[PDB]
Amino acid sequence: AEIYNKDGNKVDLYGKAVGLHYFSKGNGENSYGGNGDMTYARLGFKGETQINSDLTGYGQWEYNFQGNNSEGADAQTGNKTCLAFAGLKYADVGSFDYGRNYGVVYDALGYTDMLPEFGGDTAYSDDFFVGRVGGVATYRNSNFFGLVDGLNFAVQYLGKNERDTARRSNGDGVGGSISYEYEGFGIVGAYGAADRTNLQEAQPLGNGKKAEQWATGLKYDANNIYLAANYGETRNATPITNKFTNTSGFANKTQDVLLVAQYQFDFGLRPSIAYTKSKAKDVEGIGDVDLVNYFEVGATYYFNKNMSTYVDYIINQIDSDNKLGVGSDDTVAVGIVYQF
Amino acid sequence: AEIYNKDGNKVDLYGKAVGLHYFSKGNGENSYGGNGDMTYARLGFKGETQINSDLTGYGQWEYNFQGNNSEGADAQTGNKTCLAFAGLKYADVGSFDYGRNYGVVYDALGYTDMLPEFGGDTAYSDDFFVGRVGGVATYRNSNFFGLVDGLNFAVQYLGKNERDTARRSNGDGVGGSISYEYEGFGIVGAYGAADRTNLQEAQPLGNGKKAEQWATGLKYDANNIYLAANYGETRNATPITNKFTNTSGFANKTQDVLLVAQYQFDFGLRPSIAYTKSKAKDVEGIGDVDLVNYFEVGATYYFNKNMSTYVDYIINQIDSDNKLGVGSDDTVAVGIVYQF
Amino acid sequence: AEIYNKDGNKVDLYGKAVGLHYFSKGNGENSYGGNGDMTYARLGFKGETQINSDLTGYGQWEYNFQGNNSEGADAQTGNKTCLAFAGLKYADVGSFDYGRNYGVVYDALGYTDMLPEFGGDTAYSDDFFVGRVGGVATYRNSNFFGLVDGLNFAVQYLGKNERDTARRSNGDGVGGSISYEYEGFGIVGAYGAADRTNLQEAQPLGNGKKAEQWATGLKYDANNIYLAANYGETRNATPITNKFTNTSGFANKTQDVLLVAQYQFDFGLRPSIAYTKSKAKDVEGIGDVDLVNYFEVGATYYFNKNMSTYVDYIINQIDSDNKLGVGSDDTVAVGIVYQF
Repeated sequence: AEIYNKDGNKVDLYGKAVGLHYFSKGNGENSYGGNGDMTYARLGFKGETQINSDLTGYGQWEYNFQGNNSEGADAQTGNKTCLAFAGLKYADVGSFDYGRNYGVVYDALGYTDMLPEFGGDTAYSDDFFVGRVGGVATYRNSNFFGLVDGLNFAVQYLGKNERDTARRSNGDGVGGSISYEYEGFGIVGAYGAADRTNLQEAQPLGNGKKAEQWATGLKYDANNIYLAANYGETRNATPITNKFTNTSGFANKTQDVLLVAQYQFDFGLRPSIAYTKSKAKDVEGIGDVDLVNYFEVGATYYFNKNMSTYVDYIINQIDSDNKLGVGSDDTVAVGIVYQF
Repeated sequence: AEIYNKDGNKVDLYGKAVGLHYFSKGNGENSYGGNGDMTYARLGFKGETQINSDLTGYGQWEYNFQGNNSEGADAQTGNKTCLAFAGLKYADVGSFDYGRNYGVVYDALGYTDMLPEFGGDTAYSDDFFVGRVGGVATYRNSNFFGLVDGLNFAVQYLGKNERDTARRSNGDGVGGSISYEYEGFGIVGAYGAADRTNLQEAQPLGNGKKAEQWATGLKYDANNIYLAANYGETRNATPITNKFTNTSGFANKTQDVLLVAQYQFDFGLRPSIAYTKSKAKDVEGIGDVDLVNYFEVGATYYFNKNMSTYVDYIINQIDSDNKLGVGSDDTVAVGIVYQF
Repeated sequence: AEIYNKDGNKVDLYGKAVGLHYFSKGNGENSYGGNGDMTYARLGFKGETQINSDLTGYGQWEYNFQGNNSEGADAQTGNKTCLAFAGLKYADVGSFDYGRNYGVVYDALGYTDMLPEFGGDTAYSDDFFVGRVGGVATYRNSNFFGLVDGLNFAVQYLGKNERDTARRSNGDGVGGSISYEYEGFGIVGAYGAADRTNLQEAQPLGNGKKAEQWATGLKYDANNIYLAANYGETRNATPITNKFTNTSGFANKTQDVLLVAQYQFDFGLRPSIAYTKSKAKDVEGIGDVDLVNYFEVGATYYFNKNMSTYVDYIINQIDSDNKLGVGSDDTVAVGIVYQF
């Protein structure tokens, strides 16, 4: 909600309180999304100041407060800063920002990350260019310097992040994306390559000294209709765990497909149908193994712009004999969202 | 403070900075409330949107930021989300909300939780239905569907919470409350029963497979006078620790009494007199043992609605030979509160 | 940004998102400030209510959210409450506040804590009276009860803080400061002494049962010019670590000097030149050893009151043969700040 706007500076303080619950049989250990209370809340700010006609500065921070922990020792479980960056936009020259933000490849995966509760399975966090990462400098150009309506691109420089964990670490890398949007249609290509750290390399699964990820996307967004499709692949970048051996590392190779179809009724009901499948290839020891594979049926109902509720149903296609131990049960999510 | 209100959506951003200090002799280990700096702050939001004349959506999140930790390793000690839920209210049909909220039995104990700094000893956190708990779905009806002025009730469904700790865990359960308020008078009955988890059962103290708690309350609230009284009992629900043996679990049985009397002077001074006593019965090994037993004398002075200060004095009646090791010394709290 | 102001209560919600990066050769282990992403954000509130013409209540809380952590286990690294206190100001009698706040000696060191990114090396946290500490009651008088324009003083009572760490602990103590400001000129004297805890005393480095710190400051602040100088000393108060032996404790004695010179161009560029040197004396085993020693060249450019960017360059004068293992390499910080 825009709580401030004077002297060319507008601050938008936003947040949401999400009562959420997952239903999966068993202890949800073998299900797709787990089971039980998953209530959480968000608080963030978006600032933007007009330094003059052509120049605009801006910043953004968003935090995630888990609402399903006790007031005991576990209170902070899952709490984190999702985004934190500052930047400048200049006329038709482009924008530049630095901090914790979205890797460029997500310019592609963003297409199908529209399910009510699940979806976007491939957009992992602290996983190079696919989701939110720390220390990224991103330059974005829109309408090709104002010369070509609808043609945008971006280049991104990822700074090395040597964390205590191979999963949350990365070496230096560069990525870019080019997208074009013409009247309801949108197409995108995104790609990035980076150095893997010593620790990532010391891992049991995955072999290389460079991590790659690229995805293409296609969408039709108009007339209350939303259809979107993504296809991407990766090399030594996707994190995987052998539940049997308790081994971990990265998939040597993966091929990922994501399809989504939705319709927004004028009365507020937005049904959703989706399909996701991500399969790993050449996993040292297993061979080919599915990591994600399901159908999604779900719906969201918007009471207005501040209140909504939804049910998300995952019809897990993963089979019980999956070699990595990936869960095979279904999961149903019911949620009620207040937001401002 | 209501920082936003447009298009039927009002957001109230609230908070407080509490400079606080406890005075108890010794290392406060044997005193009632401990000793030293207890400064803290709160930040939360309350949102409410009018979806139409009869239907209102709302949400709320409140966080506790300890102000007595260092900027070192201990910085987060005591930090937690107190509340986090979203819900809908419909005409005279009732309200429904889900998330981390107050168990129904607190509809009763709320009566005497009015002391300046202490009090409300029996309203424990993550302790079934008495205080704040996670994953509760609560339905509330007011004025009996609009047919009976002053007659309200609630039913609450507690979802199983299997935490790493027996103290912060719970199985499924249901609770309800009925209250009636007629001109300054208010009376309430609240009750809830739930399943105890494997871990709670694996504990040394307390024996059963079901946890119960019920409390009744009576109050006179008018003419600057506030008198309130609670009486409740519990079975295998109250957490207790043998300080000698370092054993823990739940009291097989407890009988709890709470009395409070206060007066609000027109100039801002609100003196307080209270009495609390909670005794455990059949504790495996000890027999009967008091857990809480004191008199309270204290006062609050309101400079206005945003600023206040108070002194809370606990005249601990617990004796030095208390079998569980419960402290016997007094404690004095002085605080200065700014809030918005 | 003042987001609220009605009925004599104004709330100022403020914050900033800082995209930040350090450049130092090697793994920054041997450099002055380290190396890599240092992005962070702040959120805080400042409230002030007019209880009547002479009496004002107020409160303040400020939090630090690191933006360079992952969403994994390390998410909370560096997160902390910087300030949290409430207080009252009365006519010309003075103000009083309690909570986590700035020790009195910082009334002096504040003079030279003006560098773009570094500087203020001696103003440590949870280190008695020099930086932010918990549980301090502070009385401040301005203009000597209104009788002497420009003559102010303060007295501060530090409550014992017995933490799990010798570095973040302290016993009781008192401190004061007197400053005088006449037309662009400002001079200050600050001093405080306190008890060291058992644990601080059980440390390998530093010998005494009392901690002292005093600093004087002098400044010329006018006509776009800012020159400031500090000199202070300490006994058993400055925390130091022998990187070789991995030993720790406090410097028996230190002499600290800080000089700063800056100029604010009308177009927004504020160049900075500074010099800092802190040397420890009588360190058990080493003798005399520099702890901090460098020149600083840096600049900040203000686009407006909400947006800025800067480069801070430390020309480390510490030499590679420094006995404690203090780093000798340079560090360069580049940052882009959005704030409201």
